[PDB]
Amino acid sequence: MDSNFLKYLSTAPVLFTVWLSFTASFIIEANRFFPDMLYFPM
Amino acid sequence: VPGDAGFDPLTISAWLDSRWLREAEIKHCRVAMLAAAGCIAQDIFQFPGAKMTALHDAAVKAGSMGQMLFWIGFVEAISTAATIQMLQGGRARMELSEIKNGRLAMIGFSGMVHHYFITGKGPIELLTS
Amino acid sequence: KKVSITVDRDPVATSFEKWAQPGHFSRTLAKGPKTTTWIWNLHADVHDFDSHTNSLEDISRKIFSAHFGQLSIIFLWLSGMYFHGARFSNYSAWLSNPTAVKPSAQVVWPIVGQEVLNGDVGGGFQGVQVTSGFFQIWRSSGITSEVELYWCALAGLIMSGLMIFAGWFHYHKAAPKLEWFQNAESMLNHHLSGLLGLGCLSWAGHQIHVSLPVNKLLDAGVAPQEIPLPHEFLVNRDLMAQLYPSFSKGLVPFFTLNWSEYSDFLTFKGGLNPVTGGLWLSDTAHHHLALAVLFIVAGHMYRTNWGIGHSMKEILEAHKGPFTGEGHKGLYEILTTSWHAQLAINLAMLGSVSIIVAHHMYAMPPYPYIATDYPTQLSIFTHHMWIGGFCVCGGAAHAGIFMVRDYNPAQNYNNLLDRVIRHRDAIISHLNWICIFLGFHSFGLYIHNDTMRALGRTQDMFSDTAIQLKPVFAQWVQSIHTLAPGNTTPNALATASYAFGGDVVAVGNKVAMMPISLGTADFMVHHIHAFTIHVTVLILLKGVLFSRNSRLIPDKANLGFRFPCDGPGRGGTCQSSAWDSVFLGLFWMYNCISVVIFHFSWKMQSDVWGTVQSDGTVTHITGGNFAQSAITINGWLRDFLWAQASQVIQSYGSALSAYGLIFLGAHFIWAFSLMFLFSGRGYWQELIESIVWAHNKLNVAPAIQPRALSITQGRAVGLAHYLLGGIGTTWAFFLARIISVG
Amino acid sequence: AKSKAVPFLSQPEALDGSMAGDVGFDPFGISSVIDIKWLRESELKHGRICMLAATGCLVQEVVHLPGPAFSQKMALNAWAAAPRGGMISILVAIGLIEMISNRFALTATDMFANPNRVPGDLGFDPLSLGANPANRARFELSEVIHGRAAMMGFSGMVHQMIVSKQAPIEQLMHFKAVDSSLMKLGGAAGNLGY
Amino acid sequence: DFSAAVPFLKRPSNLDGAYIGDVGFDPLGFSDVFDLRVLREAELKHGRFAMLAVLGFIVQELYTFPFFPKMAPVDAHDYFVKQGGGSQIIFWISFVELFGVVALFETLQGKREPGDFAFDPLGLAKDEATLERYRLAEVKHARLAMIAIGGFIHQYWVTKQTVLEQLGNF
Ligand code: CLA
Ligand code: CLA
Ligand code: CLA
Ligand code: CLA
Ligand code: CLA
Ligand SMILES: CCCCCCCCCCCCCCCC(=O)OC[C@H](COP(=O)(O)OC[C@@H](O)CO)OC(=O)CCCCCCCCCCCCCCC
Ligand SMILES: CC1=C(C#C/C(C)=C/C=C/C(C)=C/C=C/C=C(C)/C=C/C=C(\C)C#CC2=C(C)C[C@@H](O)CC2(C)C)C(C)(C)C[C@H](O)C1
Ligand SMILES: CC1=C(C#C/C(C)=C/C=C/C(C)=C/C=C/C=C(C)/C=C/C=C(\C)C#CC2=C(C)C[C@@H](O)CC2(C)C)C(C)(C)C[C@H](O)C1
Ligand SMILES: CC1=C(C#C/C(C)=C/C=C/C(C)=C/C=C/C=C(C)/C=C/C=C(C)/C=C/C2=C(C)CCCC2(C)C)C(C)(C)C[C@H](O)C1
Ligand code: SF4
Repeated sequence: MDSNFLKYLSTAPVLFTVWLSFTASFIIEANRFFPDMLYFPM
Repeated sequence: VPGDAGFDPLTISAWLDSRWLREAEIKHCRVAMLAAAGCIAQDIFQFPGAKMTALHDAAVKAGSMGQMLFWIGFVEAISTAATIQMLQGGRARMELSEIKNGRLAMIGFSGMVHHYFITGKGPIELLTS
Repeated sequence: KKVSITVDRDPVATSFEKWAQPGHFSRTLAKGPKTTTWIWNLHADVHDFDSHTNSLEDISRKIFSAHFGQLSIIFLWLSGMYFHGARFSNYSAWLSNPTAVKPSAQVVWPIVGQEVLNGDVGGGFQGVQVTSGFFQIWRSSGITSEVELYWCALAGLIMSGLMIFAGWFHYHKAAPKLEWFQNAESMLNHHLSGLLGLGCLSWAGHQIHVSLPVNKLLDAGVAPQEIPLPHEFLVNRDLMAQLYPSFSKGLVPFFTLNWSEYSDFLTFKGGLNPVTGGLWLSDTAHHHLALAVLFIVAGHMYRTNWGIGHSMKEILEAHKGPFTGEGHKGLYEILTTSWHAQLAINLAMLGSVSIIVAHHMYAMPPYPYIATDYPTQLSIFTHHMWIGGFCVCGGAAHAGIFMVRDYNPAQNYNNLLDRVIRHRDAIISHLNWICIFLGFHSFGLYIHNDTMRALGRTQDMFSDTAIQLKPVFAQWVQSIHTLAPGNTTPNALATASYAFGGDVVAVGNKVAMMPISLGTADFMVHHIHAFTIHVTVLILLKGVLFSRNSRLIPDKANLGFRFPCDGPGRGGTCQSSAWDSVFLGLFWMYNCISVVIFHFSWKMQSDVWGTVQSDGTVTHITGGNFAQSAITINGWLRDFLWAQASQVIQSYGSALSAYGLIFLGAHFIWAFSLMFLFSGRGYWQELIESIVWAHNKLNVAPAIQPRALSITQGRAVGLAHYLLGGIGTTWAFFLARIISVG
Repeated sequence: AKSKAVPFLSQPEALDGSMAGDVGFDPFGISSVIDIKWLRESELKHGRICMLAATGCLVQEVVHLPGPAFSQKMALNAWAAAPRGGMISILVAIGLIEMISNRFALTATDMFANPNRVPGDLGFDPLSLGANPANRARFELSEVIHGRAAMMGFSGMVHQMIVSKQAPIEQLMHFKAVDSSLMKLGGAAGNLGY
Repeated sequence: DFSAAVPFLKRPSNLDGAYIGDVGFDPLGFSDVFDLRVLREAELKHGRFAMLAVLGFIVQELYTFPFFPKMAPVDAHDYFVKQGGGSQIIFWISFVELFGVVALFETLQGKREPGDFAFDPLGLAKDEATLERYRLAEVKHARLAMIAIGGFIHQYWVTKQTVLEQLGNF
């Protein structure tokens, strides 16, 4: 894959948008399978 | 240059490409050649299972004209590539014969079609009566 | 043939290399960041092409390809609007019951309890109610099925792909030369004749052959799947002649000039269709056909390649009299060498047209069943007032950028610009006086009324009951327009709009339109409007007129369009730039448009919208309280903001709880903006120093040294969150209120 | 200079045929981004875990420790049945093993800090079975291969336990085909949720 | 010069006999705009799919596997959408297409012919001459099968008869 295109995807706004979309996405998935967790179950 | 009787009274040649004019004229010639010969041909004989102007709409419902349109449309797409590549950059008698009979075909086809408006008949059908 | 196509082939190489080098387009930013200011300066100046390049050719090329990119986004946006209508909407159920089903084309996923937003919009459907008026457009278009909405969605996607290809192609493969862009006669001929003229004519053809037959069958009552497909009207001319018998004669009446034969489908009815509460589509077809003709006629005015036509330079240089010096000389050179001067005009006109669209569409409802869909009527009025106000302020923004940069006094000696700048004190002092007079004599009438009503003196108030400030000129114009059918528009059958007077049009027992009476409250709030518009003109005109120099700063043009100040001296020159008048004028635009939409919202609920029942009387949404309560500020606070905020505050636990959350969220963003507006950069840099120290202590200081935002960016960030917060509050308040009650 | 595993791709750098199991397979080019030493450490570790895990599933089908808490033929059911205290004992002991066997060089920046450290070579040869240097190359090859095969095999066994609520050997001996009326893949967004 | 196929059309100029099967037919000039390596990769990929599809039809009428129900190939598409084997085929094709994405990057980077996957298990290609003739035959068959594919699916729609049974009847 082109190294200048990979250097473009390594730029701060793309990584910030991708990482926080990935981060938001597994919070969303964790609340789909395991909803309404007000407390650590113990 | 072929078929030059010095006949451009309105001087269209001054304000449109002569190559474009010749291409359009010869295309009109050949289309009208086919159309006029076909118009007389239908009254001479009929293809199995198959009059001038309303038969266009008798044929569109089958899908015949639509299919013919699709194939003319395909050929005309490659032919628009042809005219663009023309424009972006013992036989002369036969070219002149083609262009002369084609102008005659344009007159002839116009006659047959407006004869249809007059009498609701095809060309040689009316000629017979 | 001096109008010719000229193109440089393969100008710019399609490479990913400059993608990997953020800031490549300017000499300052291309050497990389050293402070965080670089990051903000990167986004701030990126589309300022004439700040990167000297040549007008490369600037014009960047603009042309960026306009294709914008078109690609709009087509993608339109394609998605059709797809959500095709796939996630109750459109088909709404076609059967336009007066019962609420349009909805957005369905949420069930994640954190947010599926409460999928409210019962009707038609066996759950979703977010949509107010953009697409359903009414599609029925006006004659769509009648989700299958056709999928084909429109694909048509948008194909267009979206073709525009992004053309933007790439015309920047990287075949970029036109400057002499191509500098063909103003050719561009105007084609955009009048080709774009607007063939646009209207083709749309008229769709209306005549598709919209008119399909909508006649719908308004007769035929079920949507019982209606013939749109091409069976195109072929079966007998079937089209059933609905409109003039089609039995074909195109002979058009060519022989026997146009009166076409009166079946080319009418001049006026008024509204009683069934749908919309404009007669036979009128809209005639409207677009007539508009098409004179746009095609208008596009033959200018001279291109055959000697016939006008030279626009000759027209301008000839219009000069004894008051105006050399006249319009040099204006052609300005408008064919400055993109900002062109953008200033076109933004002010597009903003004006968008404001006109807001007024014309509520008063003369063009789509079937859009007049009694009150959430849509409020939404599209409010949306097009904001688009207009924003675009108008950008017209003065780019008039300032022209004056600071593209203005050359040598080429503008004693012409209209030279003469405007040379009496700008007389203009700004007279406008300043008008705004003081207007504020005292519009808003001071409200303050007089607050005091008199508070003092127990209701006989001393400016009211219909007490001292009366009647709008006689507006009432008189309303009289004339009701008298116009059969008198000064003799062949019209009904009025242009029932707002002027006349009948009450009811659809599904809801008022479509009815006369909008004008009283003292209407006199008062119209002069409120004239005051807020004049002050907005005052702030923006003073910025354009004093952009290059003042008595304060004699060399303001050397500092640029956008500078924060020229120091604390001369008493203080904070906010002295032309950019800083756009900044201050967007607040007063916000103030202006906020009162317009509040005036519209309260007046339509109080005096127009509502329910009809036996005896024909109308029960309005807020029961006619506008006349006696819009004359005091306390009335606007109590009977408009407090009374109508009930729906958005009590919305929690319903499908409108999203509006309740956005109400609070926008109140937050607005207040948060005041942190940036009331504060200064010097405080925030010194606070950052201590924060940098704690990082230095832990050896975690960044190599891109943090800075407080620039003085200008603090103003830009404050204004942006103020606008986002202010407008977002009204958006939620308007939408939750009118969905609940209208 | 083409790959031997994937003949139409170029042979990846950092793969030179020195390592055991090196056949030129890295189409996605992770070796060009991630040091091959870390990748081989992680491959040997994943494979050693999966050899134990695949053997764990099959033997746990056949042989049990005494008691009702250890009587789960289906290995996925053993996760819940096995005493929690002892399961967390296993987890804590694994963590202690991870820190000590790696000698506190645990991370991506300090494992292999010692130039003597070799990928996968933790000093574990209790019975000195790798003492013979003649068997060394084929042991390294067959360790890598057993690890890869067991990764694939354990992955299959787990997801066949999910699909068929049966232990692996008695899923082979009491086979039932997939009806497709249950366990359809995806679909969270097709029906728009629920 | 003029196009070999269309005498009156000029040669495209990005089609100078570099690829086997080049008759200069490119009126739309997609090769004046787009990379011809990408276009040739797609040509051979579309054609190989079409060839497997036409054979896929023919064999599927003649025989079908005993564990699967007998039915027409379009009905097979819908049945295997709802049965689960369609997603199987989609997953494994997509899996191979991942390494195809790597392959296309290798082609763009200059190091691979557009349709070459080094897939010669039976050693049928012997030397340069037979390989050039084989790849000319592959291109010609690939284009022809693409045409053929449209015919079988569209004709089944218009007349609900299978390709072999449609030749057998009418
Ligand atoms: C242009 C306007 C527009 C808008 C505002 C929306 C908005 C929406 N759509 Mg619609 N849609 C549109 C156009 C639009 N669509 C078009 C044109 C199509 C046809 C293809 C569709 C087809 C469609 C379907 C089929 C569905 C939606 C759905 C949705 C909803 C959820 C979308 C979502 O979360 O997916 C999120 C999906 C992701 C993969 C997340 C991606 C997030 C990344 C990180 C964004 C990053 C962008 C990137 C960084 C940009 C830089 C590129 C890079 C090289 C640097 C939302 C209401 C869904 C819905 O309504 O369900 C009920 C749904 O199922 N849309
Ligand atoms: C009849 C001729 C014609 C037409 C229709 C247009 C149309 C347009 N021009 Mg103009 N232009 C013309 C001639 C024409 N131009 C000439 C001769 C010149 C040289 C002087 C220019 C120079 C020029 C510049 C410098 C710019 C434009 C821009 C634009 C777009 C304005 C934004 C807008 O409203 O788009 C939305 C409205 C639409 C209707 C979208 C339509 C998209 C296609 C291109 C319209 C035409 C399609 C086709 C002819 C219709 C086929 C009909 C068929 C189905 C029967 C618009 C597409 C601006 C732009 O946005 O650039 C992209 C711009 O910056 N034009
Ligand atoms: C056709 C419309 C049009 C066009 C082409 C331009 C083009 C331009 N303008 Mg003009 N402008 C316009 C409309 C337009 N403007 C309008 C309507 C206004 C009134 C607000 C202005 C006011 C204006 C000013 C005051 C200035 C410009 C400037 C510029 C130039 C720089 C653009 C740039 O780099 O910004 C880059 C773009 C951004 C940084 C985008 C961020 C902007 C906002 C804050 C984000 C949008 C918020 C979003 C819509 C809502 C968010 C949702 C939320 C809930 C999360 C460029 C020549 C500048 C200049 O120096 O020109 C020489 C300048 O100072 N313009
Ligand atoms: C409620 C808040 C408020 C008020 C009253 C004003 C008032 C005014 N602004 Mg300001 N402004 C505001 C908020 C406000 N602004 C904000 C938030 C911004 C931020 C962007 C600005 C930015 C701004 C700019 C940029 C400009 C103004 C201008 C004006 C003037 C408009 C002319 C006018 O109406 O004169 C009439 C005066 C009033 C309506 C004030 C209220 C007077 C009422 C009628 C009662 C008077 C009582 C009487 C004097 C009592 C006497 C006795 C007593 C002393 C005991 C006026 C002085 C413009 C200006 O000065 O040009 C003329 C101008 O250019 N303003
Ligand atoms: C600090 C030392 C310590 C102590 C005091 C305990 C104490 C206990 N353990 Mg724990 N345990 C420890 C370390 C320890 N454990 C470690 C390090 C591990 C991880 C390897 C475990 C894993 C473990 C499991 C999985 C279980 C216990 C259980 C128990 C309880 C019942 C013991 C019993 O009945 O034994 C008397 C019974 C025996 C001695 C039978 C022994 C069976 C053989 C020896 C097992 C085979 C070992 C196998 C080969 C492991 C090799 C790997 C290893 C070398 C790394 C008891 C509270 C059980 C429990 O929670 O009960 C409620 C239980 O199920 N332990
Ligand atoms: C080296 C290890 C190799 C791992 C190979 C993976 C094997 C299993 C993969 C799927 C098998 C077949 C799938 C068919 C099943 C299938 O396609 O179902 C379709 C499903 C969407 O549902 P639909 O819109 O199709 O609903 C259709 C209707 O018919 C039913 O409502 O697609 C998905 O999004 C599910 C996958 C989650 C997508 C996100 C995954 C998590 C993201 C993590 C980061 C990226 C990782 C890679 C993402 C691709
Ligand atoms: C190193 C060292 C030593 C040691 C040691 C040790 C503990 C050595 C143990 C090594 C082991 C446990 C190797 C196991 C490999 C398992 C494989 C390859 C299984 C692959 C399964 C497949 C392919 C499958 C499958 C399946 C599928 C999915 C479908 C299923 O329905 C069924 C089925 C089962 C057929 C000691 C400690 C002695 C000291 C020495 O000084 C140094
Ligand atoms: C490459 C490779 C290998 C391999 C391999 C493989 C699998 C090779 C398979 C190749 C195939 C399947 C070629 C098929 C081509 C089909 C064509 C051209 C279509 C013809 C249809 C026509 C003209 C028609 C029609 C018609 C229409 C549309 C409709 C009808 O009503 C009428 C009609 C019937 C007239 C192996 C593994 C051996 C190893 C080797 O080392 C490398
Ligand atoms: C959607 C969907 C399905 C499907 C499906 C599919 C795949 C349908 C197939 C679509 C295809 C492949 C259409 C292409 C047809 C080829 C054409 C028109 C070329 C004609 C040649 C021409 C015009 C000229 C040629 C020329 C002439 C003059 C002679 C000289 C040469 C040349 C210049 C070339 C299923 C089955 C999966 C089911 C599912 O439930 C829904
Ligand atoms: S630095 Fe700030 S306070 Fe000082 S003159 Fe400039 S804008 Fe005003």
